[PDB]
Amino acid sequence: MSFNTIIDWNSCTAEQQRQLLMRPAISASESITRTVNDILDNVKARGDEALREYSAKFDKTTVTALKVSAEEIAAASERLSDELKQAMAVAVKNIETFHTAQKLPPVDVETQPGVRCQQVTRPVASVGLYIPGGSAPLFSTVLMLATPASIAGCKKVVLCSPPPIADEILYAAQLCGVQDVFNVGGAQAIAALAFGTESVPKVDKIFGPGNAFVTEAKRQVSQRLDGAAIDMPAGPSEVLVIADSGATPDFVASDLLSQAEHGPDSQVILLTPAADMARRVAEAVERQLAELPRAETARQALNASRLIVTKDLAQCVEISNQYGPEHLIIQTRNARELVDSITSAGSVFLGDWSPESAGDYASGTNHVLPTYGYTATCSSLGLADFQKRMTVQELSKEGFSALASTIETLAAAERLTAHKNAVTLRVNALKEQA
Amino acid sequence: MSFNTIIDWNSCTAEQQRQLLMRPAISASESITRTVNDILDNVKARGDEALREYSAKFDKTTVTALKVSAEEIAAASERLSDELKQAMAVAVKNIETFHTAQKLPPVDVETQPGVRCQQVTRPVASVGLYIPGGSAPLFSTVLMLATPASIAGCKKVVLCSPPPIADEILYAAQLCGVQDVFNVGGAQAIAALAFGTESVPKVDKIFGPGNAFVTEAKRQVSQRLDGAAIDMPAGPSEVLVIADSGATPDFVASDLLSQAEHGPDSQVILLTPAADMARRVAEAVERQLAELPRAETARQALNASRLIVTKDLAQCVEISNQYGPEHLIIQTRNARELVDSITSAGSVFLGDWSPESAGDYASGTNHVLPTYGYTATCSSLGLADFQKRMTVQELSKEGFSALASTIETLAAAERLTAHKNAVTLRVNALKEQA
Ligand SMILES: NC(=O)c1ccc[n+]([C@@H]2O[C@H](COP(=O)([O-])OP(=O)(O)OC[C@H]3O[C@@H](n4cnc5c(N)ncnc54)[C@H](O)[C@@H]3O)[C@@H](O)[C@H]2O)c1
Ligand SMILES: NC(=O)c1ccc[n+]([C@@H]2O[C@H](COP(=O)([O-])OP(=O)(O)OC[C@H]3O[C@@H](n4cnc5c(N)ncnc54)[C@H](O)[C@@H]3O)[C@@H](O)[C@H]2O)c1
Ligand SMILES: N[C@H](CO)Cc1c[nH]c[nH+]1
Ligand SMILES: [Zn+2]
Ligand SMILES: [Zn+2]
Repeated sequence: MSFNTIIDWNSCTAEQQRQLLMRPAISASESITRTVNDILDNVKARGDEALREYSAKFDKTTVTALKVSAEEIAAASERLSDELKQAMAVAVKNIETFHTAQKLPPVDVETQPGVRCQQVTRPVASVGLYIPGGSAPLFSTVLMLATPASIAGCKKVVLCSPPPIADEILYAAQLCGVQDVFNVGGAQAIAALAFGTESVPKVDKIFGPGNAFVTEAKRQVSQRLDGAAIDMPAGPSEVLVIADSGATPDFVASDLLSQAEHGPDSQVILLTPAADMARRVAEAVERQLAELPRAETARQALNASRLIVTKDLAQCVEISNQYGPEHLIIQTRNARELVDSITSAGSVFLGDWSPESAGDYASGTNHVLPTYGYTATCSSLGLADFQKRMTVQELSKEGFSALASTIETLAAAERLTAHKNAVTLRVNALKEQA
Repeated sequence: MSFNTIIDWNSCTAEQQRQLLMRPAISASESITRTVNDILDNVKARGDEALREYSAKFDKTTVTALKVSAEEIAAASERLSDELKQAMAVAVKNIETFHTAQKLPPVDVETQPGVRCQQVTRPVASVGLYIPGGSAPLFSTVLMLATPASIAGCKKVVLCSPPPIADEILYAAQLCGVQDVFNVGGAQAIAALAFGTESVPKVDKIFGPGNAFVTEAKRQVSQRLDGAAIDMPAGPSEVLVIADSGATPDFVASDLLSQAEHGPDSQVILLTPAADMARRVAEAVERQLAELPRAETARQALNASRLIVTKDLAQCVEISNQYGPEHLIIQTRNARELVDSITSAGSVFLGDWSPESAGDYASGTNHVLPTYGYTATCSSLGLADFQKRMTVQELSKEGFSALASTIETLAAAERLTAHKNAVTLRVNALKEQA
C-alpha cells in the first residue's frame, strides 16, 4: 500500500541529492505545437467562423452567440446560494485589500538640482482572462485575476471560458467587474484574445492557466508580434512543507494532499529534521488519502512526493531555497523568524493555522504563482503584472547646464557625435541668451 | 531627400497611417535561428572548449583565460583620463539615486483581524550582463545594467563582452561592482551565461542588447527549460518628438539625429501640428546630418523616419500612444501637462532642455527600454527587473476561525475535498482546545 516512503537526506549521495531537487522536464510534442499553430492561424484568418467550426466539432451544441448576455449572467446569479455569494464577497474583499496595498508610492527625485526624474505607472490597457471549464471549474481564479486588473485601472477586462460556462464563473466575473464573457475555450480562446475576432476583442495581455493546448497557445502568441503578452510561463504546481518536531502530522498531511489533488503532476515535498515526524506524516497522508472522494489523482501525484529527513532546520531552508517552491508552508515553532532566510518561493504560509487553502481562497494573497522553478526570477501575480513603469525627466536650464559637459564627455567617448551635438546646440543657445 | 517629405496625417487614409508608423522590418531568418540553436547546444555540451573554438572563427584574439584578470582591469583603468572617469562617476551617482528611489516600501496588512498578508522582495540571485564590443563600445550600458543589480543585492553579477574588451567597459564594470568579466561574445556568450561552463557561471537572468545572433540566443535560452530568463527584447533606438510652434527646429532635429546615428534600423518620428515646424525640422536635419561622422548610418535610419503634421496637439498624443515610442520628447509649452495623457512610452523627456542624450547618459533614468511598441505591456528596465515579489501570510487562531467557513464553502463549490478537509481538521482541533 506504500510506494516507497521516507528519504534520509544525508544518507543520499551527492548525485542523488541533486536529482532529488530537479523537476520533471516537459516533452515539446511537435504534434501539439503544430495543432495549436494551425488553430492560431485559422482563428486569426477566419474569426468567429473559425471558432464556431471548432465548437461544432466538440460541443455537440454549436455555440451561437459568442458573448454571454446580461440576462444569462443574471439567471446564473439567481441560481447560486447566498452562502456561496457571501463567501465570494469575503474573498474578493480580502484580495482587494492586499492588492490595493501594493500600489507603488510616487518616485520623484532631483538626482541633482534641476534634474527631475520620475517613475510613473500606467495600466495595461486591455487584458484577457482565461478560465478552464468543466462541471467544477476553479472559479476562484476569476477573483484572483479580475480583481487586480480592476485595481490597476485596466480599461477593458474580458474573459473566455469553454461553454457552457458554469454559473459560478459568470457570477465571479460580474462580481469583479468583468466587462464581457465569451463562450470559447482552449487554444482557440487564447487565439481569439490575442488576435481579436468579430466578437472577441484583441487584448494586450492574456492571463490564466490551462491544459497543454492552452499553455502551448499562450506560449505561441507571446512569441509573435501580432500576438499578445502573457502573465507567466507554466508548469506543474507544488507545495513544500517545512515541519519541526512540534508540527501536527495531520495538518502537514492535509496541506500535502490539498496540493496533490490538483493534478497528477503536482509535486509535494516535506522537509523535516525529525525522522519521527516524517513517518507520522507519511501515515497521515495514507489515512487521509483513503478518505478522498476521488483520490485517483492525488495518489498519482504522491508517487513523485518526497518526505525528506534532514539534519536540522537550517538544512531545510538551504534545500527549499535551492528548489524554490511555488508554495512554502512553514510549520515550525519559529516560523516567522525563518522568512528572512527564505530567498526563493512564490507564497509563504506561516504556522499551524495558515493552510494553503486559506491562501488559495480568501486570505487576500494571489494564488496565481510561479511554479516549475520560475520563482528563481518570476514573482507572484500581483498588481504590477497589470501595469507598467514609465520614466520621465525634465531638466531646467540650470540642471541641464550643470550636466552638459558630463554628457558631452560620455557621448564623445562612445564616438556618438550626434548625441554630443544635441547637447552642444543647447549650451550655445543658452550662452547666446545669457 | 526622402525624410524631407512632410506627411499631412489627415490627408492619409487610415490604411496609409498604420503603415507609416511601422518600424523597419525585423524578421530574424531561419538561417540565423538554426545557427544559434547549434551554438547553444554545442556550448551546453562542450563548454569552454566550444567557446574557444568560436573564439577563433567568429573572433581573432585566440582566447585562453576567459576571465579578465584583476591586473588587466587595473592597467585598463590607469589608461583612462580623469575627465572620463569623473563623467562616469556623475552618471553612476545619478543612476544610483534614481534607482534607489524605486525600492518598494513595506506591504504588510491585516486583510481582516488575525489575517496578516505581506509582500516582500528578494533579489534575483545571479545575473549575467552582455555588452556588445568594438573599438568604441557603448560602455554606458554597463552603468545602466550593473547599477540596479548592485542596489537590488544580486549575489552574483557577471559580464560578457567580445574580446578584446575596451578599457572603457573594464573600468565601468569595476566601478559598478561587477565581479567577473569574461572574454566571450555573441550567441556563445549568451549560451555560456544560460548553461554555464567551466569558466562562466550559469546565471538566473541575462540582460543586454546585441546583434541578431545575440538577440536570437537570448530569445532561445528564454524559451528553453535548460536556459535562463532574459530582461526583454532589445531593439534599435527610437525617438518620437512632439513639437508645438514654440519648439526650436535645431533642437528637434538634433534629438531625431542623436538616435538615427545608432544604426540603420533606428526610427525617429516628429509629430507637430504646424507644417512650418515640420519643414524647418527637415531642413535642420539635412544640414546637421552633413556634419556627422556617422552620416551614412543616420541617412539609412532616416529612410524609415517620419515628419508628420497633425491637426492639433491632442492628435500628437493620440498618435504617440498608438506607436508606443521607446523615447518620447515633448517639446511643447505645456509639456508637463501632457504627461498624464501619455499612456505608452518608455522614457519621456520634457521641455527644451531635456535632450534624450541626457537620459541616455547621466540624468539617472534607465536607457534600457522597450521598443517596437512593447511599451504597451513592458516597463522601462528598473530595479524591479533585478528582483521578485514574494507573498507571505500568517493567520492567527482567531483569523483562521473567522475565515474557515468561507474557505470551506469555496473549496466545496470547486469540489476540492482535500482543500476543504485541511480547514475542517484545523477547526476541529481548535474546538477541542477551546
Ligand atoms: N489555476 C490553477 O491553480 C490550477 C491547479 C491545477 C491544475 N490546473 C489545470 O487545469 C486544467 C484543466 O483544463 P481542461 O483541459 O479541463 O479545460 P480547458 O479549459 O483547458 O480546455 C477545454 C478546451 O480543450 C479543448 N480540447 C480538449 N481536448 C482537446 C484536444 N485533444 N485537442 C485540442 N483541444 C482539445 C476543448 O475542446 C476545450 O476548448 C488542467 O490542465 C490542470 O493542469 C490549474
Ligand atoms: N544598447 C543600445 O543602446 C543599442 C543602441 C543601438 C544599437 N544597438 C545594437 O548594437 C549591436 C552591435 O552588434 P555587433 O555585431 O557590433 O556586436 P555584438 O556584441 O552584438 O556581436 C558581436 C559578436 O557576434 C558574433 N558574430 C559576428 N558575426 C557573426 C556571424 N556571421 N555568425 C555568428 N555570430 C557572429 C561574434 O561572436 C561577435 O563577437 C547592433 O546590432 C545594434 O543594433 C544597441
Ligand atoms: N539611446 C540608447 C537606447 O536608450 C542608449 C544609448 C547608449 N549610448 C547612447 N545612447
Ligand atoms: Zn489549491
Ligand atoms: Zn542613444
